[PDB]
Amino acid sequence: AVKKFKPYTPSRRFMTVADFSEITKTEPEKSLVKPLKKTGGRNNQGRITVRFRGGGHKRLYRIIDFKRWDKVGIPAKVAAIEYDPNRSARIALLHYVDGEKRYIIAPDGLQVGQQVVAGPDAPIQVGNALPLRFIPVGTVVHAVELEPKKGAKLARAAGTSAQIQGREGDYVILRLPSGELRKVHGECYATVGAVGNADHKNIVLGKAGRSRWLGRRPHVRGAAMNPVDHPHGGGEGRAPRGRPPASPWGWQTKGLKTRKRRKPSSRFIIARRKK
Amino acid sequence: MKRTWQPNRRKRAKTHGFRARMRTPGGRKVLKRRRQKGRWRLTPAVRK
RNA sequence: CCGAGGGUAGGGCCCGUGACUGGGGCGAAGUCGUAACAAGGUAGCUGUACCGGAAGGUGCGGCUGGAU
RNA sequence: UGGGAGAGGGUGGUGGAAUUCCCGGAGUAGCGGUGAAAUGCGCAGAUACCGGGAGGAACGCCGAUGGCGAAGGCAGCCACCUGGUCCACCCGUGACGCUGAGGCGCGAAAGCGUGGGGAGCAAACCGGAUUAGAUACCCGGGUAGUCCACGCCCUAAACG
RNA sequence: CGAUGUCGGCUCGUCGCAUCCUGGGGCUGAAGAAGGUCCCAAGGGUUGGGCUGUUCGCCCAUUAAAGCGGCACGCGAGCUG
RNA sequence: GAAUGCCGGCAUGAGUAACGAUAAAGAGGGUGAGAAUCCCUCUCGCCGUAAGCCCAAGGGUUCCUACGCAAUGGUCGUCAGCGUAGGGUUAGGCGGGACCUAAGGUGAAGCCGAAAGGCGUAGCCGAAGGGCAGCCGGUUAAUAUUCCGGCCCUUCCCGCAGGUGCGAUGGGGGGACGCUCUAGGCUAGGGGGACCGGAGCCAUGGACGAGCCCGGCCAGAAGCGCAGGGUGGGAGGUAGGCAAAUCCGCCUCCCAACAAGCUCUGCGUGGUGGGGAAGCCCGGGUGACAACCCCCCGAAGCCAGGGAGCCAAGAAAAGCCUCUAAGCACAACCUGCGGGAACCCGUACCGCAAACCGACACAGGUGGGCGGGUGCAAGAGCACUCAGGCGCGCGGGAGAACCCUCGCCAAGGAACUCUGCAAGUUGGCCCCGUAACUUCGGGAGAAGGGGUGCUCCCUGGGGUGAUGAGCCCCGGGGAGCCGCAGUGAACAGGCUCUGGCGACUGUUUACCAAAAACACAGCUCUCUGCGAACUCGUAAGAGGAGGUAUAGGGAGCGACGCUUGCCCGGUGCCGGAAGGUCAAGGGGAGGGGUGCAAGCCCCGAACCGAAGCCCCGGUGAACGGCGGCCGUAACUAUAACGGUCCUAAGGUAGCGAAAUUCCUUGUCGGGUAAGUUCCGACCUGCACGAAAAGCGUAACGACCGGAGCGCUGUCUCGGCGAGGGACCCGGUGAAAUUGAACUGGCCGUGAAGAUGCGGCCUACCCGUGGCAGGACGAAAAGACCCCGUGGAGCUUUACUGCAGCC
RNA sequence: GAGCUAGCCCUGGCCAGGGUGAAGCUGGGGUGAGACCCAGUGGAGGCCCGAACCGGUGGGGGAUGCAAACCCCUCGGAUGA
Ligand SMILES: CS[C@H]1O[C@H]([C@H](NC(=O)[C@H]2NC[C@@H]3C[C@H](CC(C)C)CCO[C@H]32)[C@H](C)Cl)[C@H](O)[C@H](O)[C@H]1O
Ligand SMILES: [Mg+2]
Ligand SMILES: [Mg+2]
Ligand SMILES: [Mg+2]
Ligand SMILES: [Mg+2]
Ligand SMILES: [Mg+2]
Ligand SMILES: [Mg+2]
Ligand SMILES: [Mg+2]
Ligand SMILES: [Mg+2]
Ligand SMILES: [Mg+2]
Ligand SMILES: [Mg+2]
Ligand SMILES: [Mg+2]
Ligand SMILES: [Mg+2]
Ligand SMILES: [Mg+2]
Ligand SMILES: [Mg+2]
Ligand SMILES: [Mg+2]
Ligand SMILES: [Mg+2]
Ligand SMILES: [Mg+2]
Ligand SMILES: [Mg+2]
Ligand SMILES: [Mg+2]
Ligand SMILES: [Mg+2]
Ligand SMILES: [Mg+2]
Ligand SMILES: [Mg+2]
Ligand SMILES: [Mg+2]
Ligand SMILES: [Mg+2]
Ligand SMILES: [Mg+2]
Ligand SMILES: [Mg+2]
Ligand SMILES: [Mg+2]
Ligand SMILES: [Mg+2]
Ligand SMILES: [Mg+2]
Ligand SMILES: [Mg+2]
Ligand SMILES: [Mg+2]
Ligand SMILES: [Mg+2]
Ligand SMILES: [Mg+2]
Ligand SMILES: [Mg+2]
Ligand SMILES: [Mg+2]
Ligand SMILES: [Mg+2]
Ligand SMILES: [Mg+2]
Ligand SMILES: [Mg+2]
Ligand SMILES: [Mg+2]
Ligand SMILES: [Mg+2]
Ligand SMILES: [Mg+2]
Ligand SMILES: [Mg+2]
Ligand SMILES: [Mg+2]
Ligand SMILES: [Mg+2]
Ligand SMILES: [Mg+2]
Ligand SMILES: [Mg+2]
Ligand SMILES: [Mg+2]
Ligand SMILES: [Mg+2]
Ligand SMILES: [Mg+2]
Ligand SMILES: [Mg+2]
Ligand SMILES: [Mg+2]
Ligand SMILES: [Mg+2]
Ligand SMILES: [Mg+2]
Ligand SMILES: [Mg+2]
Ligand SMILES: [Mg+2]
Ligand SMILES: [Mg+2]
Ligand SMILES: [Mg+2]
Ligand SMILES: [Mg+2]
Ligand SMILES: [Mg+2]
Ligand SMILES: [Mg+2]
Ligand SMILES: [Mg+2]
Ligand SMILES: [Mg+2]
Ligand SMILES: [Mg+2]
Ligand SMILES: [Mg+2]
Ligand SMILES: [Mg+2]
Ligand SMILES: [Mg+2]
Ligand SMILES: [Mg+2]
Ligand SMILES: [Mg+2]
Ligand SMILES: [Mg+2]
Ligand SMILES: [Mg+2]
Ligand SMILES: [Mg+2]
Ligand SMILES: [Mg+2]
Ligand SMILES: [Mg+2]
Ligand SMILES: [Mg+2]
Ligand SMILES: [Mg+2]
Ligand SMILES: [Mg+2]
Ligand SMILES: [Mg+2]
Ligand SMILES: [Mg+2]
Ligand SMILES: [Mg+2]
Ligand SMILES: [Mg+2]
Ligand SMILES: [Mg+2]
Ligand SMILES: [Mg+2]
Ligand SMILES: [Mg+2]
Ligand SMILES: [Mg+2]
Ligand SMILES: [Mg+2]
Ligand SMILES: [Mg+2]
Ligand SMILES: [Mg+2]
Ligand SMILES: [Mg+2]
Ligand SMILES: [Mg+2]
Ligand SMILES: [Mg+2]
Ligand SMILES: [Mg+2]
Ligand SMILES: [Mg+2]
Ligand SMILES: [Mg+2]
Ligand SMILES: [Mg+2]
Ligand SMILES: [Mg+2]
Ligand SMILES: [Mg+2]
Ligand SMILES: [Mg+2]
Ligand SMILES: [Mg+2]
Ligand SMILES: [Mg+2]
Ligand SMILES: [Mg+2]
Ligand SMILES: [Mg+2]
Ligand SMILES: [Mg+2]
Ligand SMILES: [Mg+2]
Ligand SMILES: [Mg+2]
Ligand SMILES: [Mg+2]
Ligand SMILES: [Mg+2]
Ligand SMILES: [Mg+2]
Ligand SMILES: [Mg+2]
Ligand SMILES: [Mg+2]
Ligand SMILES: [Mg+2]
Ligand SMILES: [Mg+2]
Ligand SMILES: [Mg+2]
Ligand SMILES: [Mg+2]
Ligand SMILES: [Mg+2]
Ligand SMILES: [Mg+2]
Ligand SMILES: [Mg+2]
Ligand SMILES: [Mg+2]
Ligand SMILES: [Mg+2]
Ligand SMILES: [Mg+2]
Ligand SMILES: [Mg+2]
Ligand SMILES: [Mg+2]
Ligand SMILES: [Mg+2]
Ligand SMILES: [Mg+2]
Ligand SMILES: [Mg+2]
Ligand SMILES: [Mg+2]
Ligand SMILES: [Mg+2]
Ligand SMILES: [Mg+2]
Ligand SMILES: [Mg+2]
Ligand SMILES: [Mg+2]
Ligand SMILES: [Mg+2]
Ligand SMILES: [Mg+2]
Ligand SMILES: [Mg+2]
Ligand SMILES: [Mg+2]
Ligand SMILES: [Mg+2]
Ligand SMILES: [Mg+2]
Ligand SMILES: [Mg+2]
Ligand SMILES: [Mg+2]
Ligand SMILES: [Mg+2]
Ligand SMILES: [Mg+2]
Ligand SMILES: [Mg+2]
Ligand SMILES: [Mg+2]
Ligand SMILES: [Mg+2]
Ligand SMILES: [Mg+2]
Ligand SMILES: [Mg+2]
Ligand SMILES: [Mg+2]
Ligand SMILES: [Mg+2]
Ligand SMILES: [Mg+2]
Ligand SMILES: [Mg+2]
Ligand SMILES: [Mg+2]
Ligand SMILES: [Mg+2]
Ligand SMILES: [Mg+2]
Ligand SMILES: [Mg+2]
Ligand SMILES: [Mg+2]
Ligand SMILES: [Mg+2]
Ligand SMILES: [Mg+2]
Ligand SMILES: [Mg+2]
Ligand SMILES: [Mg+2]
Ligand SMILES: [Mg+2]
Ligand SMILES: [Mg+2]
Ligand SMILES: [Mg+2]
Ligand SMILES: [Mg+2]
Ligand SMILES: [Mg+2]
Ligand SMILES: [Mg+2]
Ligand SMILES: [Mg+2]
Ligand SMILES: [Mg+2]
Ligand SMILES: [Mg+2]
Ligand SMILES: [Mg+2]
Ligand SMILES: [Mg+2]
Ligand SMILES: [Mg+2]
Ligand SMILES: [Mg+2]
Ligand SMILES: [Mg+2]
Ligand SMILES: [Mg+2]
Ligand SMILES: [Mg+2]
Ligand SMILES: [Mg+2]
Ligand SMILES: [Mg+2]
Ligand SMILES: [Mg+2]
Ligand SMILES: [Mg+2]
Ligand SMILES: [Mg+2]
Ligand SMILES: [Mg+2]
Ligand SMILES: [Mg+2]
Ligand SMILES: [Mg+2]
Ligand SMILES: [Mg+2]
Ligand SMILES: [Mg+2]
Ligand SMILES: [Mg+2]
Ligand SMILES: [Mg+2]
Ligand SMILES: [Mg+2]
Ligand SMILES: [Mg+2]
Ligand SMILES: [Mg+2]
Ligand SMILES: [Mg+2]
Ligand SMILES: [Mg+2]
Ligand SMILES: [Mg+2]
Ligand SMILES: [Mg+2]
Ligand SMILES: [Mg+2]
Ligand SMILES: [Mg+2]
Ligand SMILES: [Mg+2]
Ligand SMILES: [Mg+2]
Ligand SMILES: [Mg+2]
Ligand SMILES: [Mg+2]
Ligand SMILES: [Mg+2]
Ligand SMILES: [Mg+2]
Ligand SMILES: [Mg+2]
Ligand SMILES: [Mg+2]
Ligand SMILES: [Mg+2]
Ligand SMILES: [Mg+2]
Ligand SMILES: [Mg+2]
Ligand SMILES: [Mg+2]
Ligand SMILES: [Mg+2]
Ligand SMILES: [Mg+2]
Ligand SMILES: [Mg+2]
Ligand SMILES: [Mg+2]
Ligand SMILES: [Mg+2]
Ligand SMILES: [Mg+2]
Ligand SMILES: [Mg+2]
Ligand SMILES: [Mg+2]
Ligand SMILES: [Mg+2]
Ligand SMILES: [Mg+2]
Ligand SMILES: [Mg+2]
Ligand SMILES: [Mg+2]
Ligand SMILES: [Mg+2]
Ligand SMILES: [Mg+2]
Ligand SMILES: [Mg+2]
Ligand SMILES: [Mg+2]
Ligand SMILES: [Mg+2]
Ligand SMILES: [Mg+2]
Ligand SMILES: [Mg+2]
Ligand SMILES: [Mg+2]
Ligand SMILES: [Mg+2]
Ligand SMILES: [Mg+2]
Ligand SMILES: [Mg+2]
Ligand SMILES: [Mg+2]
Ligand SMILES: [Mg+2]
Ligand SMILES: [Mg+2]
Ligand SMILES: [Mg+2]
Ligand SMILES: [Mg+2]
Ligand SMILES: [Mg+2]
Ligand SMILES: [Mg+2]
Ligand SMILES: [Mg+2]
Ligand SMILES: [Mg+2]
Ligand SMILES: [Mg+2]
Ligand SMILES: [Mg+2]
Ligand SMILES: [Mg+2]
Ligand SMILES: [Mg+2]
Ligand SMILES: [Mg+2]
Ligand SMILES: [Mg+2]
Ligand SMILES: [Mg+2]
Ligand SMILES: [Mg+2]
Ligand SMILES: [Mg+2]
Ligand SMILES: [Mg+2]
Ligand SMILES: [Mg+2]
Ligand SMILES: [Mg+2]
Ligand SMILES: [Mg+2]
Ligand SMILES: [Mg+2]
Ligand SMILES: [Mg+2]
Ligand SMILES: [Mg+2]
Ligand SMILES: [Mg+2]
């Protein structure tokens, strides 16, 4: 439940911060971090290839277990729930009875001291990981592989979930967080439950400095630039677009579809996204 | 006010130095040119 | 020392007045439509919401103080 | 103490009918709608029919002139949690009562905020008719909203 | 056009006279006082302020009067800007 | 002889400007051919969170000493960062390397690219980060944590002893981490002493004093004391840590728990080794057997990997410890002692500057540490001062205009002016008190006022210590004294009312614009199912992201409040297995050339044939657009109402002479004696209007308007005074400019504005201080304007290509 | 050519002093239980004043400059984008 501040500065008036209620442990597992190499948005040529990036807080990467079929049948206790600056979800620490320790992303409802397990035999219970074909239809799942053994690709951001709708041969029908209906191979893994920290969408950054902390440098409007710079650049005074609204590189940016035509995964999308 | 020449012995040697010139086609042409002209110094002096 | 009161500053209440503006009351024979009283020709009334020259209309819910 | 009836309330779950949509099959020259029509839809294969899928909302018969609640109001079925109430016995306390300015809480619909949801319905709105006009009544569309959670609003022909 | 800096102000003047005032006159529909109109006259004088960048103009309070023009629409190797 | 020609030489301006911070000088004595300028002394002034000291970078002998003065030095020069010569930089412990990794760079494997080359895992390189053993004093003209003295320490090799399953590039532990706030105890540093040591001093009216002045330490091994940091012990199981593992991880049992034990660090003490003032006497010597103690204040430094809170969630690797594998257990490693061994580079000097960056000995620029004392509430602020360092490398006079910087001003008080521009005013702290409005924070230092020094007396609490004295820190009550005046000097808000714009703190045109511009939280549309979209790249490969629709790209709008209407005919985008059109290809009715012929060769209709476009729909917080004429009410005027033409549809709410209104200073009201501006209204809005958002909005603003109070040299209207210049004398000595000049006024004339022509007038020859009317004065081959079939940026439904995509 | 300047990456460092006084916590009141109220504690913030530091608002000087952007007065930020 997001926390408000009293308006004792102009920015505190609107700032909201996460309650951090579910966090039980406040420093990371030293065996499961590595340095996160900040890019600033620059590629191996040194060129900015994603604008308006840099200057955010320092972070360590928490190694996340996106397979779990690594360790079928080996149960695990929920040691803690920790903060991860690298994603929107929270992460949960697992002390396997194996003695091995791993992080997974924390679904909604998971409690410290509960057990989790992964496998075709697993109980349909929040925190468990099964191949899609064994989860009952109608179940809300997250951290879904897209192809067998390639790692959880879908429904990982805070609050998201995919819902199983039906089965067709070797394939199950998922409704993704976007609302698209897709066929995912029944051997792909998924974790029962939805991702936690749903209140994440209700955070009000509150002032410009907050975006800077996150690595988000100021975004400048095409309309504000010059014709050398952008289709919307120039004009005496302010100016409407005066042409179909366009990106810095000239392509149209209000409706123009961009998914590749003959993409082979088209055979497996059933219905494009909603709303 | 701050002017444009802010000497830096490491900066000088790593940018204009003999080994930088040799690692690159443009750099070796530089050395070949200054040799052909008979320059006493093929590369800027930096005390290191 | 206190002290009528005089002065500087700042508030509170009341009265009168003000370009213009808001509706209200009233005024023998103005203009527009016809909402209500008969099932008043779409039963009416109603809180609310939205809309419309105007009465009003419509939605949601409610009342019978509704007719057959 | 022992009993009873009930859509009293809150939470979670879940069942079938129907409408809309989508996919398949079968099929053809209209369907729809009205006072009569037109807009609309349909040979780019609609309507009517059969199988499949998704989703929302509301609960047919029972049902009553019935039941419950202080009022607003409450209706598929299941479980849990909880209120009020009636009766029998005549067992306990011994007038401990009535009302109640202020206060506090509840309070149909509409409306408002933040998320979600959205089948049907439908203010506004658009179109077709009607008409002198028709910012209406009738028709084809249609956005809020109607639904859920939390928080506001506190009104009524809140009536017996 | 191998540059003759451009509006207004300020400062500093100087000149013209088709004279705003002061001096001298004729005519009057000049009783007096006060005016009108024309003639002579450039010696001197010709205020302070509100508004606007303003020049100009309008206004306030006065005044004998609150003149109008030229000097590269006088004057930026004098200032302002 | 001309090219604003080119190279050089030399003139003019001119003995002119200037001689580089207004911190400041004077005298005596030396030296020398020569002295304001060098050396010495006395006096004066200037810096002192520096203008003092210590590192780093950069510079590269500039350091020290002798001998010099042609040039360099803005004058002088005997001097010097200058010329000549000699001398000077000493390390196992300080810095870097023989150690480690970070970004990045490089790169066996591998990938890609016409060539050149581009990528790339490991690995390697890469430091001001991690890691690692030296402190104090003495010495030289010049180096010192380096030499020397004292006391400590590290690593390598070999040996002796005791101990142990020894053994690694492998496993594991550790290293290892943010921001704000902060405890305890110390140390650095500082203040005081009636106590301790000291050469002396008694002045000019007083003082021989519990008098003045000066000083009262630094380093130190083991132990020990104080304060801290780090750390559970044992057993059983074990499938995880890419082999193994007694280690680590996970599970269970027992015992210990704010402790203790063990270990590590700081501080104190500590054998011992050092230092040691003023003053006086020529850096030295004495003082001196110097003394070296007590109390107080006290860090931001130390104990440290301490504690708490918070969200934006805070390097790696080695050293180190532990575990084992090959191995080897005559070894090997561990602990203690002993001897031996211990390389390369830097080290001078400048270092907020005359030695570095600015062409200069250039008022500019340059990162880290130390930065004393007193008073002012604090402080690194301010004034004065210590240590230390300077008086800024031209001076001497004069006492004009004028200029700069500064002080004061009768009466008035914004009348100045585009504008209160500028300058006054106000000014710290304590107390009393404080409005509309508001998002309840604020607005607020609102406004406005009172207090402020010194002396005596009484007294409350706190720290240290002991509970007391002393010292030190916050206060309270009473009585008095002096002055024009008590934050007595210096540092230190003028205030209010009311509009426009932008919510806000931020950002910007380096060097004419700081704003209303950009950004900004927030809102909406749209793309993207992950080998994502998108971006860079020929590609490989990267970014996106080790992210996954509560996410990421693109666009506009821009806190918040109340809202955001109507038009899909045109352009865009989205949907549409029909129809039309449509390229290469298929197909081959049917012609043609040639050959004696089989054949060879050429053209070719119908028909099939993608995307695109046509066509059918949807779509506005997509590009965009949102009417005209005529008539009508019982006074008039005006039209709720009607007629008709047109459109895709005719502008809704809200707002309006506006950052928009032409006519315009519209009209009316307010404010003023007077108001083209301002504020409030009206609405015939030339030419507002709803995310190029509409209307508001508390708070905010070096933004732009209007008014008032305060107070002023802004002004009426100017006066006087100060210093730095201007002026004069001695020294040094530029510049742009320049056809040559023996270079006057008027009225004319002239290519139309004449020193230079005509006529006339005026005028002895040459300077110096001043002023700017002319020389169409200087500067810059007009930047406005045109011209050139000149150029370049930018745009699009101009033309034609190309990338990219289909 | 990024030793100037712009952005980002890695690793270090710096920000005197004073003021305001959020959440939370404690206690007290309150209630059926709550909300909530008071006091204390606490020490938040693109909070306030002001040096270092970073700037460059207005004016004046300078204009063959001390300087090819400087000097004086004044003024903005100063725990943060
Ligand atoms: C800045 S002064 C600087 O430039 C000056 C130059 N003037 C001129 O060129 C004038 N020529 C006529 C033109 C007319 C216009 C008429 C107007 C209506 C446009 C006015 C402008 O100029 C004048 C700039 C353009 Cl004023 C002089 O060269 C001066 O010698 C030098 O010092
Ligand atoms: Mg808040
Ligand atoms: Mg609040
Ligand atoms: Mg949480
Ligand atoms: Mg690690
Ligand atoms: Mg990366
Ligand atoms: Mg790279
Ligand atoms: Mg490269
Ligand atoms: Mg991008
Ligand atoms: Mg970027
Ligand atoms: Mg994320
Ligand atoms: Mg997280
Ligand atoms: Mg699949
Ligand atoms: Mg969000
Ligand atoms: Mg971040
Ligand atoms: Mg953003
Ligand atoms: Mg922007
Ligand atoms: Mg622009
Ligand atoms: Mg622009
Ligand atoms: Mg460009
Ligand atoms: Mg272009
Ligand atoms: Mg363009
Ligand atoms: Mg444009
Ligand atoms: Mg523009
Ligand atoms: Mg523009
Ligand atoms: Mg425009
Ligand atoms: Mg627009
Ligand atoms: Mg346009
Ligand atoms: Mg475009
Ligand atoms: Mg594209
Ligand atoms: Mg989709
Ligand atoms: Mg600079
Ligand atoms: Mg530099
Ligand atoms: Mg260097
Ligand atoms: Mg270096
Ligand atoms: Mg370098
Ligand atoms: Mg290089
Ligand atoms: Mg090199
Ligand atoms: Mg080559
Ligand atoms: Mg050379
Ligand atoms: Mg040679
Ligand atoms: Mg070279
Ligand atoms: Mg009196
Ligand atoms: Mg009539
Ligand atoms: Mg009716
Ligand atoms: Mg009727
Ligand atoms: Mg009726
Ligand atoms: Mg009717
Ligand atoms: Mg209607
Ligand atoms: Mg048809
Ligand atoms: Mg057909
Ligand atoms: Mg649905
Ligand atoms: Mg009884
Ligand atoms: Mg209600
Ligand atoms: Mg119609
Ligand atoms: Mg009709
Ligand atoms: Mg009733
Ligand atoms: Mg010209
Ligand atoms: Mg010329
Ligand atoms: Mg004047
Ligand atoms: Mg007369
Ligand atoms: Mg008369
Ligand atoms: Mg008379
Ligand atoms: Mg005269
Ligand atoms: Mg005027
Ligand atoms: Mg004029
Ligand atoms: Mg005028
Ligand atoms: Mg008169
Ligand atoms: Mg004139
Ligand atoms: Mg003339
Ligand atoms: Mg003229
Ligand atoms: Mg004219
Ligand atoms: Mg002029
Ligand atoms: Mg000028
Ligand atoms: Mg002028
Ligand atoms: Mg001139
Ligand atoms: Mg002149
Ligand atoms: Mg010739
Ligand atoms: Mg020349
Ligand atoms: Mg030439
Ligand atoms: Mg020549
Ligand atoms: Mg030449
Ligand atoms: Mg020459
Ligand atoms: Mg020669
Ligand atoms: Mg010469
Ligand atoms: Mg000469
Ligand atoms: Mg001269
Ligand atoms: Mg000069
Ligand atoms: Mg000079
Ligand atoms: Mg100075
Ligand atoms: Mg001074
Ligand atoms: Mg003297
Ligand atoms: Mg002297
Ligand atoms: Mg001398
Ligand atoms: Mg001499
Ligand atoms: Mg001197
Ligand atoms: Mg001397
Ligand atoms: Mg000091
Ligand atoms: Mg040099
Ligand atoms: Mg010499
Ligand atoms: Mg000489
Ligand atoms: Mg000589
Ligand atoms: Mg010289
Ligand atoms: Mg010089
Ligand atoms: Mg001599
Ligand atoms: Mg030396
Ligand atoms: Mg040594
Ligand atoms: Mg070696
Ligand atoms: Mg190569
Ligand atoms: Mg390297
Ligand atoms: Mg290092
Ligand atoms: Mg070392
Ligand atoms: Mg030591
Ligand atoms: Mg010697
Ligand atoms: Mg051992
Ligand atoms: Mg071992
Ligand atoms: Mg750690
Ligand atoms: Mg870490
Ligand atoms: Mg580190
Ligand atoms: Mg933080
Ligand atoms: Mg010490
Ligand atoms: Mg002290
Ligand atoms: Mg094992
Ligand atoms: Mg340490
Ligand atoms: Mg002795
Ligand atoms: Mg510090
Ligand atoms: Mg520490
Ligand atoms: Mg690494
Ligand atoms: Mg073996
Ligand atoms: Mg053996
Ligand atoms: Mg060697
Ligand atoms: Mg040395
Ligand atoms: Mg400096
Ligand atoms: Mg320094
Ligand atoms: Mg020096
Ligand atoms: Mg240069
Ligand atoms: Mg000098
Ligand atoms: Mg200098
Ligand atoms: Mg001291
Ligand atoms: Mg103070
Ligand atoms: Mg001096
Ligand atoms: Mg100085
Ligand atoms: Mg003189
Ligand atoms: Mg001065
Ligand atoms: Mg004074
Ligand atoms: Mg005066
Ligand atoms: Mg006044
Ligand atoms: Mg006054
Ligand atoms: Mg004024
Ligand atoms: Mg003003
Ligand atoms: Mg102005
Ligand atoms: Mg003052
Ligand atoms: Mg003051
Ligand atoms: Mg004061
Ligand atoms: Mg008020
Ligand atoms: Mg108030
Ligand atoms: Mg006010
Ligand atoms: Mg207000
Ligand atoms: Mg308030
Ligand atoms: Mg005050
Ligand atoms: Mg106050
Ligand atoms: Mg007092
Ligand atoms: Mg006194
Ligand atoms: Mg007195
Ligand atoms: Mg102040
Ligand atoms: Mg702003
Ligand atoms: Mg702005
Ligand atoms: Mg605005
Ligand atoms: Mg706003
Ligand atoms: Mg904003
Ligand atoms: Mg700020
Ligand atoms: Mg510029
Ligand atoms: Mg600029
Ligand atoms: Mg520039
Ligand atoms: Mg500004
Ligand atoms: Mg900007
Ligand atoms: Mg903003
Ligand atoms: Mg918004
Ligand atoms: Mg949205
Ligand atoms: Mg590209
Ligand atoms: Mg990555
Ligand atoms: Mg913006
Ligand atoms: Mg409001
Ligand atoms: Mg349209
Ligand atoms: Mg359309
Ligand atoms: Mg369209
Ligand atoms: Mg082809
Ligand atoms: Mg086609
Ligand atoms: Mg348009
Ligand atoms: Mg159009
Ligand atoms: Mg509306
Ligand atoms: Mg108007
Ligand atoms: Mg307006
Ligand atoms: Mg307009
Ligand atoms: Mg106007
Ligand atoms: Mg006008
Ligand atoms: Mg007017
Ligand atoms: Mg008036
Ligand atoms: Mg009008
Ligand atoms: Mg606009
Ligand atoms: Mg406002
Ligand atoms: Mg406001
Ligand atoms: Mg501002
Ligand atoms: Mg501003
Ligand atoms: Mg005023
Ligand atoms: Mg004056
Ligand atoms: Mg003077
Ligand atoms: Mg003389
Ligand atoms: Mg001379
Ligand atoms: Mg000379
Ligand atoms: Mg001649
Ligand atoms: Mg001559
Ligand atoms: Mg002459
Ligand atoms: Mg003459
Ligand atoms: Mg002429
Ligand atoms: Mg002439
Ligand atoms: Mg002449
Ligand atoms: Mg002649
Ligand atoms: Mg002649
Ligand atoms: Mg002549
Ligand atoms: Mg003549
Ligand atoms: Mg004459
Ligand atoms: Mg002279
Ligand atoms: Mg002169
Ligand atoms: Mg002149
Ligand atoms: Mg002059
Ligand atoms: Mg002239
Ligand atoms: Mg000329
Ligand atoms: Mg001239
Ligand atoms: Mg001239
Ligand atoms: Mg020039
Ligand atoms: Mg030329
Ligand atoms: Mg030209
Ligand atoms: Mg030119
Ligand atoms: Mg131009
Ligand atoms: Mg022209
Ligand atoms: Mg042409
Ligand atoms: Mg031509
Ligand atoms: Mg051309
Ligand atoms: Mg071109
Ligand atoms: Mg290069
Ligand atoms: Mg650099
Ligand atoms: Mg600071
Ligand atoms: Mg600090
Ligand atoms: Mg407090
Ligand atoms: Mg707390
Ligand atoms: Mg601040
Ligand atoms: Mg303050
Ligand atoms: Mg600056
Ligand atoms: Mg300035
Ligand atoms: Mg000023
Ligand atoms: Mg300049
Ligand atoms: Mg300056
Ligand atoms: Mg200043
Ligand atoms: Mg400040
Ligand atoms: Mg500060």
